[PDB]
Amino acid sequence: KWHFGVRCRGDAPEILLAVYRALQRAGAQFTVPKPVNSDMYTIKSRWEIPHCKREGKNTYAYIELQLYEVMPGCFMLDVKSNGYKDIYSKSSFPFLDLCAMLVCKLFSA
Amino acid sequence: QYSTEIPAFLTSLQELKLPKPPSLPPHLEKCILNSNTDQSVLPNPNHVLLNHLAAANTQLGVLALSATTRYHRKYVTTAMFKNFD
Amino acid sequence: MDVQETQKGALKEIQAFIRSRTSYDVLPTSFRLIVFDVTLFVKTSLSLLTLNNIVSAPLWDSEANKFAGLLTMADFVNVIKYYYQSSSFPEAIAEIDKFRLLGLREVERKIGAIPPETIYVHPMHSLMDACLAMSKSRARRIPLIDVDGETGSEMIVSVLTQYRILKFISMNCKETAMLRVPLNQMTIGTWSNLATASMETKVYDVIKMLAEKNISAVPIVNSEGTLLNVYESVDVMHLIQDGDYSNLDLSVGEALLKRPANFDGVHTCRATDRLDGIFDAIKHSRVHRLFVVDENLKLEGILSLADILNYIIYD
Ligand SMILES: NC(=O)c1ncn([C@@H]2O[C@H](COP(=O)(O)O)[C@@H](O)[C@H]2O)c1N
Repeated sequence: KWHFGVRCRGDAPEILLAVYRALQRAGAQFTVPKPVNSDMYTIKSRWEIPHCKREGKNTYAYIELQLYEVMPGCFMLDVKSNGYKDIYSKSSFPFLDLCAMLVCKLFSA
Repeated sequence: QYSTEIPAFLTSLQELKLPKPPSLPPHLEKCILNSNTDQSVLPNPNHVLLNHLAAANTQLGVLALSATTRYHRKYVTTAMFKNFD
Repeated sequence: MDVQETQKGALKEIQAFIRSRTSYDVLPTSFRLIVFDVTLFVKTSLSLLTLNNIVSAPLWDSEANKFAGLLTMADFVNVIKYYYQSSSFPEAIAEIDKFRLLGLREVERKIGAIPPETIYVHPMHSLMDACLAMSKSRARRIPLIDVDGETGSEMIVSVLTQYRILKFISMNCKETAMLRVPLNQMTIGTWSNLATASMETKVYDVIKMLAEKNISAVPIVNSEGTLLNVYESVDVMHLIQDGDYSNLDLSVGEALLKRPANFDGVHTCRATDRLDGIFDAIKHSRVHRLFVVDENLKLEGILSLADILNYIIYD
């Protein structure tokens, strides 16, 4: 039953677009493929942590997303955490809480 | 370096014969939560998997989410049961 | 020098030991932690406890990223008993299936069952701090919560349960072996006025024995007075996980019939016996309480895990 990231099947950049549109909806900002005049499936999203925003803090959470082929037609959207960060100067939350957000978004397109 | 607008090239369809994503490496094949190896004790977590999302179906209408994460020198894999709305 | 003084000194060591260790030193080197979102419906949570084999889950308020209390089996024990003593309507009880955890805890706040103070210790503070709380209250488990600096988020590290610290000190202390003073020479456990039940007893009448007495379990005795079994409060999960709240109208016998084989057991000892032995118990078997009996398994008393943690924690 337990397996990394979120399963997805279909067309290479059709899920990548799914994954882009889902990111917009949550608010998270994201990096964009730089065409060379494959890494386009490596997205670095910067999410605003809502339990900080509404308090006033500008602390963000940083989530890289990776897509892999698992077998022909079948893919995994891996989702890693690169920690959290304030503007001025570990744990699985808000990270798990935001994967919750993203996954809800992916599923309701 | 972060953008809020959805990237254009995707919209308009099968555009250039686009570059393929990488295949799944053996490291993300096996998730330690598949283990009855005290039934909270887990196998030592991988060095590299730390901070990677894991998911499972519940048959119950909820999302099950987990990550393993370090805490000082011991490891905490934490499983989340949570609604959709 | 002697038995009553070798024990007095070994006692002196095992306390000193636990001031010197953190709650953290107790947790496995690598372990899981199930968490329930406080917005979960009750039915769901109960299915999730059964399916994961667990009797408890710490609660996450994902909204403010805080810990919204602890879901033990005591919650269900407290609502039904209230519903039974307050409602003129026997079926009113089935209504706690609409409720989300949040809303069950709201009923529990109102009744005075759930303290306003949400109880917690920091993991890197002494193991003592976990013992004194659980003891000052009669809780039988305690959350270890730290707070993430860069976010103000509450990192929920683990849950620490009487048995696991008692299993811990059993294993990591030689002095458990030097505790050879028999129970009949100690001021420990309950010996007069035990709450009991027979198979013919109704389950709703056990479970409130549980609430009122504030006890984890009730033993089941026969007419000759001999111990047969125990209806635990965790046994309540196995009665309502199907959302048939009228299984609370069964006899204990009828109820125990539905109990599955995944059962830690009913543990005994002579009043002659001593602590050194019950530590050997809790070191290997999953013990939760010892029942003092005699020649013919007649019940003479109850030595409980808190009974023993508190005997050793207090100077
Ligand atoms: N059947 C009983 O009366 C009974 N069961 C437990 N107890 C006592 O009540 C206290 C709480 O027990 P526990 O924490 O195991 O629920 C302990 O001091 C224990 O000796 C009782 N008196």
